[PDB]
Amino acid sequence: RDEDRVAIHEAMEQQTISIAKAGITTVLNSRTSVLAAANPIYGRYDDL
Amino acid sequence: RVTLQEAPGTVPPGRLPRHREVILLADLVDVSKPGEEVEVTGIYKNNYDGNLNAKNGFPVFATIIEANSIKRRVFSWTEEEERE
Amino acid sequence: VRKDPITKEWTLEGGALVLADKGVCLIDEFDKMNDQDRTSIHEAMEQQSISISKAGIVTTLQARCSIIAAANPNGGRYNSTLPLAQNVSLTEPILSR
Amino acid sequence: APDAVFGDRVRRFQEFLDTFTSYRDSVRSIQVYNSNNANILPHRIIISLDDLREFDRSFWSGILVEPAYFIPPAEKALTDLADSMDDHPWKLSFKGSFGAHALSPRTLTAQHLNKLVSVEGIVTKTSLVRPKLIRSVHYAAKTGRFHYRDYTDATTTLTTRIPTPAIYPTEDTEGNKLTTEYGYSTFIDHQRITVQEMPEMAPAGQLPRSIDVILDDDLVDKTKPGDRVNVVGVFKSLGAGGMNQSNSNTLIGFKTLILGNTVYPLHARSTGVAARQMLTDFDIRNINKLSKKKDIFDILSQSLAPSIYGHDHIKKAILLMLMGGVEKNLENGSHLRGDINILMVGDPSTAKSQLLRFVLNTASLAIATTGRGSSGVGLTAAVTTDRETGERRLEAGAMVLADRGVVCIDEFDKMTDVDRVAIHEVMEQQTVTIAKAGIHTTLNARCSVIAAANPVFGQYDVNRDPHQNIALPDSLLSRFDLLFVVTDDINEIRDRSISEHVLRTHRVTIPFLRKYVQYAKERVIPQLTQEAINVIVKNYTDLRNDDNTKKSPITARTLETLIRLATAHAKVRLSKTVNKVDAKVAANLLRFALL
Amino acid sequence: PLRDLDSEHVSKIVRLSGIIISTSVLSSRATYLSIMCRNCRHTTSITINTVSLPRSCLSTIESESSMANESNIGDESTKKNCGPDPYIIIHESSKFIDQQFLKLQEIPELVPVGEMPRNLTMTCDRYLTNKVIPGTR
Amino acid sequence: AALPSIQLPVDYNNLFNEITDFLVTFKQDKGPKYMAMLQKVANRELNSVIIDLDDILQYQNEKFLQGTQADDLVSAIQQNANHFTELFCRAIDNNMPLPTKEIDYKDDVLDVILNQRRLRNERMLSDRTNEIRSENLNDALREVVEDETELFPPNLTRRYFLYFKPLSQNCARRYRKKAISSKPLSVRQIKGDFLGQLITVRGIITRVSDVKPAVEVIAYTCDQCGYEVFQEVNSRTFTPLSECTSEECSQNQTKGQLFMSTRASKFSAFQECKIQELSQQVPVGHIPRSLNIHVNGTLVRSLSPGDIVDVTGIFLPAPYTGFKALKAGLLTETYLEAQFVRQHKKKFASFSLTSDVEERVMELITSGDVYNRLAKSIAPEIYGNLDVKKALLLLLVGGVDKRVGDGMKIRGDINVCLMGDPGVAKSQLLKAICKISPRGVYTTGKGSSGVGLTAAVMKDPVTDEMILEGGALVLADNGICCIDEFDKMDESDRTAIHEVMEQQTISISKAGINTTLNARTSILAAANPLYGRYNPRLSPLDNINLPAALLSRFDILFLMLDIPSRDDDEKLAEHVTYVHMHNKQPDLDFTPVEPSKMREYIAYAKTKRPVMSEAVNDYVVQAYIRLRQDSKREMDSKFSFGQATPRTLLGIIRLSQALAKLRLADMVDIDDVEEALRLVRVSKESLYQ
Ligand SMILES: Nc1ncnc2c1ncn2[C@@H]1O[C@H](COP(=O)(O)OP(=O)(O)O)[C@@H](O)[C@H]1O
Ligand SMILES: Nc1ncnc2c1ncn2[C@@H]1O[C@H](COP(=O)(O)OP(=O)(O)O)[C@@H](O)[C@H]1O
Ligand SMILES: [Mg+2]
Ligand SMILES: [Mg+2]
Ligand SMILES: [Zn+2]
Ligand SMILES: [Zn+2]
Repeated sequence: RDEDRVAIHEAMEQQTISIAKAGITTVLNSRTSVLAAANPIYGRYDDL
Repeated sequence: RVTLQEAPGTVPPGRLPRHREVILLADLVDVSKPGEEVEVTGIYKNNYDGNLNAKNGFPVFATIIEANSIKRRVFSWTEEEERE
Repeated sequence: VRKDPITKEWTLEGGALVLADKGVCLIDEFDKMNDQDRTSIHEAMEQQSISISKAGIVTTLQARCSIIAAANPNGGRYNSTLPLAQNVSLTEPILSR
Repeated sequence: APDAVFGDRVRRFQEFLDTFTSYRDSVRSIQVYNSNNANILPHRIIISLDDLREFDRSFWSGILVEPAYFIPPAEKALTDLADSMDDHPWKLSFKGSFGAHALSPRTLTAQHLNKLVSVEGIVTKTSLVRPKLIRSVHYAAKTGRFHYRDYTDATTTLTTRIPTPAIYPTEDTEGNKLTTEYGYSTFIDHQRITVQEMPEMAPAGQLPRSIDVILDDDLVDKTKPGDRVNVVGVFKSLGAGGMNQSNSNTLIGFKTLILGNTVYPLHARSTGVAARQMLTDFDIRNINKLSKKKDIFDILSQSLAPSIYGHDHIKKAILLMLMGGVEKNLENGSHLRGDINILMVGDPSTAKSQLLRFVLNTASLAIATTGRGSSGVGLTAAVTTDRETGERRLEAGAMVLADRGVVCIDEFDKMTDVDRVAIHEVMEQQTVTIAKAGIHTTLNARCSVIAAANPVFGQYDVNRDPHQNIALPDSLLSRFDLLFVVTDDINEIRDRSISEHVLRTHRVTIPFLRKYVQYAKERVIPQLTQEAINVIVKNYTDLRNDDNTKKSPITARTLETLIRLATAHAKVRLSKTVNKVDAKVAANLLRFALL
Repeated sequence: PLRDLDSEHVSKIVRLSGIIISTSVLSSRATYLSIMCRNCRHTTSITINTVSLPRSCLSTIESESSMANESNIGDESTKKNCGPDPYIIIHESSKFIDQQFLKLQEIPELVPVGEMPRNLTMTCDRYLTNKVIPGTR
Repeated sequence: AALPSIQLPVDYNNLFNEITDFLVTFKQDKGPKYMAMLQKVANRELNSVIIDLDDILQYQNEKFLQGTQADDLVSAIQQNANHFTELFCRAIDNNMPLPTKEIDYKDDVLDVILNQRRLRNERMLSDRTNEIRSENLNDALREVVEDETELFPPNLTRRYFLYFKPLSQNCARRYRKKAISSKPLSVRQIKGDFLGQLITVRGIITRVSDVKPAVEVIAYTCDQCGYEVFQEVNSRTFTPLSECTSEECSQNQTKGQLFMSTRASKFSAFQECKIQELSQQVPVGHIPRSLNIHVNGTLVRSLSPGDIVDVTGIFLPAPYTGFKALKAGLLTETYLEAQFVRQHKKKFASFSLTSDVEERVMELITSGDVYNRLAKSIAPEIYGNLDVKKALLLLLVGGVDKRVGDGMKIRGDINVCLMGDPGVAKSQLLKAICKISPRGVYTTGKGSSGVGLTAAVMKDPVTDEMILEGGALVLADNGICCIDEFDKMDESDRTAIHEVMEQQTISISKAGINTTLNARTSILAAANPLYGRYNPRLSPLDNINLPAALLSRFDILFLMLDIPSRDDDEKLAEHVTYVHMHNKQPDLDFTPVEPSKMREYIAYAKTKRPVMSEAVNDYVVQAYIRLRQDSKREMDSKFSFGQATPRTLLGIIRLSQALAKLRLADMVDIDDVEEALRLVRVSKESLYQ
């Protein structure tokens, strides 16, 4: 999802997650390393 | 304590199934799991204790069944089966 | 995590995948699952274990089970002129397991 | 009857007060102020546990471990000094190092009962401030005399006492009727609060722990829900844990709580408590000296985020936003804005988030938000709750909390229309209006905004007009005072230089900047001068009647922006009026941002 | 198994396995109490290691002294009666311990189909408090 | 000893004597003021007594300046206000003149019962004295008679209510005093040190409860003895009596059963209202708090939701009502008992001509140029925008409502819509108009939606009955409803506004509600073009998001575009920058009129109802025919927001009526229709440049 994309984009560089709701606001610590694996569209990589 | 409900097949058309409460004592516990039809032999008695009769309204009583015997209306094997 | 209507106590229940550990899980109408069901199925098939973080409980449960599923093609009829990947609404990560 | 140990302890604490002379003059100063200015100050002072430690270790350990036996003597000694020195009883507060007695709600156990503790956490829910009846006064019509009675309960004293449950008198000792004199009776304020473990310290995935704190009289409304707080008090038990009478039930235990005596609000990032520092004469001298140099703006600008390469104009803009302008209130009832807003559209490795986080870390009051992170009621405080008394209430949101502060938004372009319409009113009218079932109010939201955005095609394109590259409503852009565009073009010398800079890092300080900003914002309020009037008029006319293609439109908002920037620069200058140089600087910055 | 506990095991020692699903907040219980009588100020103590405070003052049955017999009567004919539940607890001179509750249920894998899992209530004190968190086996 | 005694510097007999002297002696700068008031009370033409503390202070200063001694009655009343009510009541009951008008069949029932009770009292006294005299066993005779006889106490024979009003700042400032009772405070500042005092609060009313009877003294009757028994009640609940307690039944062995009699009982009219803080009083980063006000007697129905007022009352405690487990000692709840109300903006309905208002009004007309002078005073900090201001003033004044018969109805309220480019100060004008109006409300887009408009179902805490709480459209009834961001709303809100402009009502048919609301309100909307700035390359109906019919449903629809021009920009910049340098507008040959005088003049004008003559009707029909013929050709070229329709004629008539009303005339003239057409033409120059 897009909200998850934004959250992890924040996390991967500043290593924190900012929370803002109607009764709670804080910045969390998320020191972590990301190892991702993706599969290309059309079911196989195309060199063209 | 176990609740028994009539089998839907036996209910004549147009009516709804009834039910009761059953009491199982000693080694009659954890013998009939939910979802199986059974035959229960017991003593039909009122809830004579009730709560009290100062309650307003008609003086009506609830009833239970105290079970004496229960029976059901496998993957194990043995040497006899192992040889086969 | 859900209430027990008679004992009035919170309980932790797994799905059919956790419940059938060392067994077989049968799923009917496999083409009509929603997002949550798809995610659960994918995790169970890929890791053979199900996670949870709810109501103060963090744990993992074993999901080592066999899956037999039935589905239907798009439109209700099979188009033999196209590859199977284009006949169902499922995706490659799930279909390749 | 009198006790010898009590008197010996009173004498020892009087000796302690004699050896140290700061608290003595503090009491004298409070009394002098209350006499001269009659507002009335409360009768209380603060003691340092460290000094007590150097003085008398036994008395120190007694207060730490047996407050119920050592503190009332100290309060009596302080009251005796106060009564002897002048031409209500006094109370005490504790600071310093509590050692092993500094805990949190999770690590507060039954082995700390009856001892003085200091807890940290987050305020979750307060209570309604109620009066408590202490002394009643009456009148007999048949006789013409006045009577009274006193009342007490278990929480007004540290040591256990035998109850004396007096009744409310309606008759006289002779049978005559009585009349209540509400104006001559006495009432004291009372509140109860709850403290939880901090969200940034509690373990993840685990339900939290909390403790109740009781406050009385002059510490009754010193915090609001959501604050980070430090409370020092006595962890105490009350009643009988089902021991009296049969009370077959065994599940419940002894009621416990904290009889607080000190409450300290703490500042954190992304919270509603603002940071303030105490300004000493050395600091004031140094600030007023640096005010007289001609490159002061340049130094203060280059001080910001020195780890980033370049972006000098954005640093200047951030400083201007930190300082700010002046808002105007006409007798008619109109309001004219005084805040400054900034927007940044740039390439995906231009250090936008680094500057944003710097602003979050440096501003005295700032809240951090992201595009899709907060939406709906989470921004305007549009959520409604209710008390257990029945009434429905509101609770503040991101921009409601950040009133008189700044708000940082990352991934600005990822928002929607529903919240952009909401933020229009915040950015122009600086108010929030709510109309729900059973609520009709208007909340103040005077805050500034700084945001960062992405281009539509991933990277900024020079072959297309700005409209195809920004893709944001014109009415929204009009509300941003400054818009900056940053691009990274490969260049051998620039790449080399930034390389050596990034390698240097990997192998004026901020506190003075904060002091400077606080003093400048609090003390200086300049006025408009005719010279700047003419300069700004000429610049606005020229900009409005030029053929150049701009990055943003031109309206009266641009003229007001010119005035605001000039006033903020003058505020930086510590001058009480705006000169021609400030107007020229504002015009130059606006032209650079536009062109 | 949790499903095999029954009457024969009451008051014996058992060994059980399962998963923790809930821990409560810490309670307070007394281990040593100092009490006083609100009428005649007679003091005593209690040690715990369902105890209840005495229903009557203990200064009569306890013939402390010969003058204590004199002190238990005064002002003509009226008898001395302290009343029901005359004692109060002096908290600043007492001692307390920690207590907690836990919930244990059967592992969700082996539960029978069509029925919800069974669970049980557990109590621990002192050095066995704050030892596990929900989700642990 | 238990219940010791204390000494205070308060003597009540001295204060009673001072009260009597003031009540019999004061002179207003004709006999005594309060004696005349009491005579009017006795003749049954008055129900309430107002005691002004300025009179007391003037009396005290008059006594002082000539040498003699006097006590400080003002401060005693201020610090202990709740005790002096009965002192004043007792003093007044000792001086009331006899009624000079006989009681007839056209008096209230309460008066009849009171008179019967007084006659019965006199008859019992005479019977007792005659019986004692006949025994043969005169101050002593009357004393013994008074000792042995019952009567009806004074509280059961009173017919009036008594209230206090505070010390005004002017009197204290002139007499060198500090009027505590009239220093406004927010709910935040009112702490427990103020209990038992007479204080003033400034706030905005949010909720009001329906009037109901609160029982003060219950009455019973005994068929056995014929006595009447009275039971005082001062609690939220009470226990009815069962058996008689009179002397005769008490001394006997067989007692009678009491029966309750509503007509003899003592009742009070009760209301409870909530008051909330103003925005300017709330601290930084906090939420406003509330407070409770009690209203009794003839002061009920004087507060309606949405009013910014200054309430006066005595601050008193009440029993605790929270959770039992959180009770630490003798905690209490607070409430205010109302004694006087003042409004920050006077309603038009309560208008009345008088010398003071008449002099100001006559001055205004004498100064001449009423139309433009009023028009230019609306938001004088905004440069230009004169015709929009004239239209806004006419919306403030309104037209004439006509009852045609057979139940048919035609509105007289004028709706105006502004729509233009960004940064043209529409919101400032919206807010200024909302602030000028006495019943104005301000809304902006999605912040108010659903039941925020219209009304919702809720339960009253005070009473045990269901009610409807009005939204934005019901709170501004007989006022102006300002709507910002008109184009960004949801369909349901648009439909509700449509119906409200149509027929001044809102119909709701949903679960648990089937009713029709009253919406006698005017609409002032603001909107933006669909693509930000206006695009002169597109049809007018393609630049806006609203349906064409909805736009046609406005009497005046203004277009405000921003075409750069090096000349007018100079004037606008000069005006704005001057306004920022000082706090005032720059013109010196013109003086703006403050909002109170504008409100007074509009209230006076609203009482007129001019009428149509024949020549004006001929002119109107000719103009309508010409305009209707012209508009069709324009609309065929796809260059018209909307073709002229009968609603245009009705709007012209309404505007002419409004101008006639503003001129303070009983008839319409041609010049009014000239100006109406002039404005309706001006509405659209932006589309022809
Ligand atoms: N001008 C610069 N000076 C120093 N470091 C930079 C600069 N631009 C980018 N960086 C580095 O590159 C990274 C960019 O991260 P981020 O702030 O998320 O950029 P963006 O938000 O533009 O993607 C940072 O960690 C920073 O150290
Ligand atoms: N004609 C004008 N005279 C004075 N100030 C103006 C004028 N037009 C615009 N402004 C200023 O520009 C701002 C416009 O914002 P706003 O009041 O929301 O109007 P809009 O919603 O049309 O942009 C206001 O703060 C106002 O002070
Ligand atoms: Mg970034
Ligand atoms: Mg606007
Ligand atoms: Zn005793
Ligand atoms: Zn009777």
